[PDB]
Amino acid sequence: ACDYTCGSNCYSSSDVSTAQAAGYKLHEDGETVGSNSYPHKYNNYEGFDFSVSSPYYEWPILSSGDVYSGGSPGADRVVFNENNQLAGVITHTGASGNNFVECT
Ligand SMILES: Nc1nc2c(ncn2[C@@H]2O[C@H](CO)[C@@H](OP(=O)(O)O)[C@H]2O)c(=O)[nH]1
Ligand SMILES: Nc1nc2c(ncn2[C@@H]2O[C@H](CO)[C@@H](O)[C@H]2O)c(=O)[nH]1
Ligand SMILES: [Ca+2]
Repeated sequence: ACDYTCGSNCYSSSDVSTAQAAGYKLHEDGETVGSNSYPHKYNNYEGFDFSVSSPYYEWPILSSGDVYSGGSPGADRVVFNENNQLAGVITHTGASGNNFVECT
């Protein structure tokens, strides 16, 4: 079973942990990857009911299981805060335009 289902993409907790760890190390180093400069702040315009505090950062999680290294980030993302706490997993799939919905 998938711990997070983003559209048709299935992710286990281990996939999330791995993506979050990569995103958080770049955040700590003040580095970014990709033309959209990830990880970057996630404003929570959608108003998700995250149980950890802000600020939040978004980092792509890939269905190939590879860690994001530039290029297309796809639709899914892990959202972590300053304390490296996971906020949630969200995706643009099933959301209009560039909005997000949560992974279930
Ligand atoms: N919808 C949405 N995008 C946000 C917010 N915080 C930052 N952004 C960024 O705004 C850009 C336009 O939505 C997104 O790029 P993305 O296409 O690469 O995810 C995303 O990174 C947010 O809270 N909601
Ligand atoms: N795959 C995919 N990408 C999306 C979607 N909505 C926006 N995108 C953006 O389109 C580009 C290619 O995935 C990236 O910037 C994505 O963030 C979506 O629904 N599916
Ligand atoms: Ca996997």
